[PDB]
Amino acid sequence: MEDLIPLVNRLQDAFSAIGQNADLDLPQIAVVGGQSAGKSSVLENFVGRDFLPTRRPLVLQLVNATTEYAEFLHSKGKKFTDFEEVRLEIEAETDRGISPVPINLRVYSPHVLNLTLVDLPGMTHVPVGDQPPDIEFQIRDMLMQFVTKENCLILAVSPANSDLAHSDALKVAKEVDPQGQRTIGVITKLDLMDEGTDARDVLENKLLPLRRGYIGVVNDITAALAAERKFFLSHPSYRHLADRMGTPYLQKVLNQQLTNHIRDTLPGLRNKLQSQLLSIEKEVEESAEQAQRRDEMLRMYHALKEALSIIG
Amino acid sequence: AMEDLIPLVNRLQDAFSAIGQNADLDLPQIAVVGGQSAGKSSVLENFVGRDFLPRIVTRRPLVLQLVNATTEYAEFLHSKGKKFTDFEEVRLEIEAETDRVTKGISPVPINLRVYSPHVLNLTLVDLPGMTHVPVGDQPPDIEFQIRDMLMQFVTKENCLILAVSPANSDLAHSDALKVAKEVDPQGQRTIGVITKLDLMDEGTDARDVLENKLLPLRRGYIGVVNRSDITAALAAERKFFLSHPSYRHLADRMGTPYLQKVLNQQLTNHIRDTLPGLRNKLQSQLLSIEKEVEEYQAQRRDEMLRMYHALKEALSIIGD
Ligand SMILES: [Cl-]
Ligand SMILES: [Cl-]
Ligand SMILES: [Zn+2]
Ligand SMILES: [Zn+2]
Ligand SMILES: [Zn+2]
Ligand SMILES: [Zn+2]
Repeated sequence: MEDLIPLVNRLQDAFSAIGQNADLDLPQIAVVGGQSAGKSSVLENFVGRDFLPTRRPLVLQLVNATTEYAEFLHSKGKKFTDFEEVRLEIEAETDRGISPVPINLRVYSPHVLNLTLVDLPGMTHVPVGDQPPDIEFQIRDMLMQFVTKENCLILAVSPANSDLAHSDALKVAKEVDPQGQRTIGVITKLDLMDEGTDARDVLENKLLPLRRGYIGVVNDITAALAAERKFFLSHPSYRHLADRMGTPYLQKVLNQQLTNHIRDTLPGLRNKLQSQLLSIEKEVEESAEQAQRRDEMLRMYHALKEALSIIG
Repeated sequence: AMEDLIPLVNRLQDAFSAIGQNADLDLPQIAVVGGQSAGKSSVLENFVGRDFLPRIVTRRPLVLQLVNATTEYAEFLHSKGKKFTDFEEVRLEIEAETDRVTKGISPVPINLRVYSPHVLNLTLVDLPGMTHVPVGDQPPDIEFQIRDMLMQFVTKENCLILAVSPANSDLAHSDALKVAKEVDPQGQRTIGVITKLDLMDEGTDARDVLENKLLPLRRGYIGVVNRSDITAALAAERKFFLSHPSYRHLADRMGTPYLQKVLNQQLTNHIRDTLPGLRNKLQSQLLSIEKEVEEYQAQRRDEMLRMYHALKEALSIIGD
């Protein structure tokens, strides 16, 4: 089943066309991190190009393919070769506070595996620029709409070179998933720890256990990936773990865990979407509010019908 | 701004430490506050030029009384006469004296005179590193025990707060600044130390913090680096600040020699300003405890008499 991740990408597109994602409990990986956790670099190392500026969710659909381009759902036909204009388009579509309405970005490339990640805004604490006083709360509350849903896997990104108790990602993950059953740990910045310290206890799954494990990473992609591989092979604390460390390994294990997760939950999703259809089918058998309520219901009907056709 | 003011307060600290007291007397002093991974120990050890702290390093306050001298040695108040030349035995004695009282936290100070050519005339009250999860055989409420004990010091108006934060994490995560913001929301008695400037991400810097723009403090922020042989470490730090393009213009108000100088100056000035106010408060405390003591559990009565005598001793040290 090379088609399972693509199948769910089509489900994501169907619901993103009507500005929906979080409420439908789709099987997906949400990427969670504090603003200084190194989340952006993890995603850019998967793509192998710099493309991030965020105030909305980015449904980043990496597709294995012979040809290399990017495609936004909201401008359906336009093929993107320049990832500098991909960055500009993310900013542009965002300006179209915080919103849970997803931006869907499909990247085709032979350097990527079949993998989809829902990147959520970095957690912050102090307002900067024209952000409101409660920006911390707005971001955290929007994150919660995604990560409270049972089919959401949490990619919890934490820096190695700070106390793990300070991790914004793990504070969120502990709240919604206290048993650590759907949280995958990413440990960044292992090259920027203090002299005579290491994160071996975390990376060996001993300090704060997660069922799905911890993967270490370090941030011209070919040179960057080469330097990462060389770091893990050279470092005496991480020599023995080296073949389950780094961004290629991380990308591989997420492909495997997402594929298996979609396999487990997609039949349950069909049932839940069917119950939603039966409920909304009863509802269908005028102010600006009342018209807007009718239009939203019809858009939802269309997305559900499109989605059920994808599942088959 | 007299050179005898820090020594005067050292005598006050010794008088009250002899009866197991410090925090409740509101002495003019610098409390050193930091999260367990903020680099607080390295800041103090780079002043001294020797490794001597545990490696919540400590479970009691350390009244570190630094004295400029030709030789390197230490003297504990509790162990009168005994000179410590081995700083490895200094680390052991801190731990040993801690276990003599305490596996939780106590506010009862350990007074340590450190003689070294690497130090200026300076006293610092080092408080336990803040932690969030108990490790080893530390009790379940260790986070609360540390934070509550810290508060007994830093809520007092004459306490200057030396807030140690790492540069290579979000400044909003600083345990030190969270504490300082609570007790000193206007930032009038908080001195910022920014550590680990050499371990930040590529293409980032802490210039906005170090220029006092991001989270303003009246008394300023000082950047340091531990690239550790103290002479070689200090040389490498000086070279870092001079070389780095974000910090070139600030270089002469950065680093450990500068930090040590500015703390000497700020403490001396602070002792001068508050000493008349301290006399009045200690006099009121004496008059109050004299009414309690006027008929001169037994151990509870002993503590009241000890405090009475310490106040008289302290007022005599301050004079007129
Ligand atoms: Cl974080
Ligand atoms: Cl901290
Ligand atoms: Zn944060
Ligand atoms: Zn339709
Ligand atoms: Zn902390
Ligand atoms: Zn009374």
